[PDB]
Amino acid sequence: LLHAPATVCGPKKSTNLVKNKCVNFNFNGLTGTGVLTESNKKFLPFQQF
Amino acid sequence: FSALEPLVDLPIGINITRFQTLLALAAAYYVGY
Ligand SMILES: *[C@@H]1O[C@H](CO)[C@@H](O)[C@H](O)[C@H]1NC(C)=O
Repeated sequence: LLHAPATVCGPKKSTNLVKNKCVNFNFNGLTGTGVLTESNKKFLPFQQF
Repeated sequence: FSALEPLVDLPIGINITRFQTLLALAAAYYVGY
């Protein structure tokens, strides 16, 4: 520990994806609450949120 | 004007203080801080 910042981490589990309902969400470390819908916004191939 | 996009995020913990450069033995390269 405390040397060579974390590079060997345990597996991360996933669940199903729901839309149009109030659901708690955690998108790769981003915690929030709301309703998720498809959008026409276009990001750049390296932008996450 | 042209912006720079990321490529790599190597998680290696070495410390860097001085660097160098290769030449394939018309060359010109600029260095800023
Ligand atoms: C900087 O390099 C020294 C070795 O010269 C090392 O002990 C130290 O941990 C390094 N610090 C960082 C932040 O990389």
